[PDB]
Amino acid sequence: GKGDRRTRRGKIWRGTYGKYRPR
Amino acid sequence: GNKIHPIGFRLGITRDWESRWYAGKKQYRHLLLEDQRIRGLLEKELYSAGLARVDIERAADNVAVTVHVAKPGVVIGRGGERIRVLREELAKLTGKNVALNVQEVQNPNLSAPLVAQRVAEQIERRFAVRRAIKQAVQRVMESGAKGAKVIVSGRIGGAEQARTEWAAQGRVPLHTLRANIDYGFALARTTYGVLGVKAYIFLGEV
Amino acid sequence: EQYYGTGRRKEAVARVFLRPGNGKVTVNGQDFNEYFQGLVRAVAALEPLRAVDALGHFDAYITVRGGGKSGQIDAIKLGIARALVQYNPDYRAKLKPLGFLTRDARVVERKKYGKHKARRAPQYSK
Amino acid sequence: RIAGVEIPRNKRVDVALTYIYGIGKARAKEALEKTGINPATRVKDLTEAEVVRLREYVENTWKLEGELRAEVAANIKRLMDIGCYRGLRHRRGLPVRGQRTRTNARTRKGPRKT
Amino acid sequence: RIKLRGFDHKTLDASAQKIVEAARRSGAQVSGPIPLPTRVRRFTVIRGPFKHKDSREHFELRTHNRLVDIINPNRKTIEQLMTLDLPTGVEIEIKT
Amino acid sequence: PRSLKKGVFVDDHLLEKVLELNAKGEKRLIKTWSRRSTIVPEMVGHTIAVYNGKQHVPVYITENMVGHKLGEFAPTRTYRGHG
Amino acid sequence: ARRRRAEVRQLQPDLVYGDVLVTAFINKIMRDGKKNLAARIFYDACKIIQEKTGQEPLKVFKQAVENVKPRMEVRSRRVGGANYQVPMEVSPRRQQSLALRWLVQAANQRPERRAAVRIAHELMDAAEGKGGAVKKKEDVERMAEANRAYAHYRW
Amino acid sequence: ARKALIEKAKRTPKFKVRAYTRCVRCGRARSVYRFFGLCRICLRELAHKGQLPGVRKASW
RNA sequence: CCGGGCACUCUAACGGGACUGCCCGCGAAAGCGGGAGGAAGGAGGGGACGACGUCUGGUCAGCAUGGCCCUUACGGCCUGGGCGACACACGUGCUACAAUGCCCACUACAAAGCGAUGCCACCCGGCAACGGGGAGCUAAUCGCAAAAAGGUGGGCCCAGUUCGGAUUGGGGUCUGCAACCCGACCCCAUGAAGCCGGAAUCGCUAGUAAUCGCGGAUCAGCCAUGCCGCGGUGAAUACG
Ligand SMILES: [Zn+2]
Repeated sequence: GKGDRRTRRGKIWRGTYGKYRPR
Repeated sequence: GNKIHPIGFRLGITRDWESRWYAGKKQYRHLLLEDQRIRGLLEKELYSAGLARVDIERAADNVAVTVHVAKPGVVIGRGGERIRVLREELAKLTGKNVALNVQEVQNPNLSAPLVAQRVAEQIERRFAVRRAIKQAVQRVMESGAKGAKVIVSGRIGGAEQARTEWAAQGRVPLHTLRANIDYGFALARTTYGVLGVKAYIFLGEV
Repeated sequence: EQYYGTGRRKEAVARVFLRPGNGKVTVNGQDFNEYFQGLVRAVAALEPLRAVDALGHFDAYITVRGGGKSGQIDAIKLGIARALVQYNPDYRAKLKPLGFLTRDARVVERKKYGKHKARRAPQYSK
Repeated sequence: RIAGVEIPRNKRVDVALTYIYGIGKARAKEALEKTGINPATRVKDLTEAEVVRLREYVENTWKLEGELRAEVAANIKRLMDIGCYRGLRHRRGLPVRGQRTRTNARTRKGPRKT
Repeated sequence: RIKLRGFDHKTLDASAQKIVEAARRSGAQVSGPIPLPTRVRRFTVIRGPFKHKDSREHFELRTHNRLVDIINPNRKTIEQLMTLDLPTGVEIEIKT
Repeated sequence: PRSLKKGVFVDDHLLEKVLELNAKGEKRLIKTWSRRSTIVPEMVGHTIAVYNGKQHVPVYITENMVGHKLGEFAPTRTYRGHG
Repeated sequence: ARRRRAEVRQLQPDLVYGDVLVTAFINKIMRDGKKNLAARIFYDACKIIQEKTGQEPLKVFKQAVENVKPRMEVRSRRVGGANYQVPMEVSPRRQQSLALRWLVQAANQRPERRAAVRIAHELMDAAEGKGGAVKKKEDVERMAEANRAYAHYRW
Repeated sequence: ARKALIEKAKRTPKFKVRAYTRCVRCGRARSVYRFFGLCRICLRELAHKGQLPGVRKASW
């Protein structure tokens, strides 16, 4: 869900960047 | 405990700011600071003279100051002595060019602060509060104001039960934006605490 | 020859141009269904060309900015209505009857403090 | 089958690896790369040599089922021994990572007890 | 190139318009006053000093921006440039 | 955790007092306030009463507790249950 | 709702079938204003009904609705110490709403994994006057008919 | 403990992170706007007073 | 992209525009219903605006202030701990319990704001957080910054799951003097409850609800799912 960091969904909701959501 | 402040309600509609000076974020905070000290310093120094308004504009590295007062000589002193004494001490805190100026209060019965200050001094002299109000509102309306109201809150006449007394006269349309309405607050403290004095002077719905 | 209309529908600007021809449609340099691909609603934008039937008559050069595609649609809708009456004032007849030539006043209502949304008051208890 | 457990034949290999304790989505997409195996293949569609290759690779690249759990308990048990606050938290069955014990500690505390 | 920054639009429009007249009197080119978008800066705040978080009040600092530039330098106007009447609610930018 | 690129943080007065006993032989239980400090391998075999906010909790520093902060072992709170 | 009557909104007719009712039935499927998704799911069931029982999807649609449009419904009313259920007629507005609501919800309970099939099966049963949405219309007007003695409690 | 604190905030700390901002007017710690250095209360007060140049009740 | 133009959009100031203005019928009028025009029609939408007073409402901890009260302390400095506990209980929210869905790769489409010791482009390294380079940006021009949902293609096939991310172990980055208590974030693994929720109860009449994302304040960093705003898409229903 939104609260899952490992999903790109999460890093969207969490507003972060990482292995699963680059820039 | 529910109404809005009238002046801020009307800034840039009928009433204008009392400190007009554009500044950047890098300096707006700083110049704002000493602007208060000028309001603070000149307050005590001029209350004896009957201060009304402290307009402060900041030109290039220098603040053109305009005080509105009822006793213009009492501000300047002996032929502008105190004023010359002030801008000395004034710039001592501002550090910039203290352009110190005085402007008479045309019909001082229309200066809600002066109206408030006088009514404060009266009640601070133990005079009849309820009488000072009606008398104060009286000459103001008698001074040509198309409407005026005065309210006082706190321990009235030393009574322990706090109370709010007030007299009104003539139209006082606080809701109407275009009503040129003078507001005046007066901190009036007694031995038995503090009394508040708000002065509403309706002038014109231009 | 060239005929122009504007589109405004909930933050969507739509500059439309009516150059006669076979009815080509361009949205910021793209085909209509091109830029609007996958949009079920994106057929009603060209609807005013069915009130007056110049569908294959006027080639549309259209740009749009701001807001989602949906708002961009109606802006073009109102946009195309503009240049049409620009082309033919008689087109106003049979368009104003369809209200195609009146702007959608509906806009995102301002969000109010004390409210999560424009009117979403937080659930309280007693 | 694999190191300690089996992956369902009807599922793709990617989800297949994940059922191993100590294998999540990350390494699951990795062993396919290091073993060059199609992710889309079902476990029912996996060849022996590919599996044994898979089996040989992954089961030594990491410890997964029992060998992995022991380190956890080893880490956890030693914390109880050292009396660390972390270990202090574990011995109370309380949220060890500074969570708020006053409310919403159910996942660490389970059923509510008036 | 000349920008202007102030809190009032009337003062700016007053002050800026006279500036465009200066080169309009002895210079060129008098690039008209181009009103840039005004950077607004809100301030939500609670009315009361204590609680009642709900009842708020907003504020703003509309720093209106107006820009007039002279195309040709016109150094005769250059002194005319510095010879400007800038009221206290307006600030000036100078470049080209 | 602390950026290992950055140095591994330990208070100066703490470490020096550690090495002093390392110099002058193991002895002299050391009061301390540096809960934020990290145990260092040299600290092993030392005994230190770390301050909890109210008291100095004497904690014997073994090898088993080297890679940690000192505050971990002086619990700054007292809970015994309910009822 | 005291002063005016709060007149209904004029739904924009759908592009495909040029219908407001169709556009109406869309919105009951629409979630979160995700009309594009809901638009397809309808249009997908359009193809399905166009395929399974290949006819006019629109004609099947309206036939489905008319088979499920209720006309008599109970209404709770705490007359005396008894919470009655007065049977009542229905204006075509609420007739359509109840119909549209049921066919969706009945379609929201079939077993098939996707929605447009569920809609397709639903419209198939509905156009056939069968299925839960029909039963609901059957049950309501029956239940509405069960309490016909309470008719005078109407208001 | 206020006056020392509202003076302690003025001096420089042993660590830059200890430098917290109080209202220059009321010395409040919370809701201190960097753009002013004032509390949200003193902001509102001076705002209605019209002393803040440019500031005004925003109503959009 | 450049010359070129200011058309267009926009920007931002000044204006006009909607006033029952006008036609019909109803009424004594007030007005009411309909119509035309009109972008807007009858309070056009939203906002600021909160009367006399009530609540001995709240606040002496924003501030001010009568009085009472401490003066080697109830004052001031420092170090730490506490405010973060935890059997429980309530409120307010967030995330879900999935297929109108989840995940992945590509393509869109905003608004409103912020930024000189800050935005930081772009490069490199690094799974990544991030680090090293490093332009521009003093602001419509530089950047933050990707909007997201959406569309496209693929997988998943109903599964406590490719749902769910809670907890926990480990390995790291960053700020900070210092992230144990007591930060955030990145990576692996762990993968909890949860299959739409009793009694009961809440918000909402339109660009509303719902859902999607964006910005800002405080702030070194952030415990922000909060708050204040911004825009995307976008409902049903009002008989009474
Ligand atoms: Zn303050």
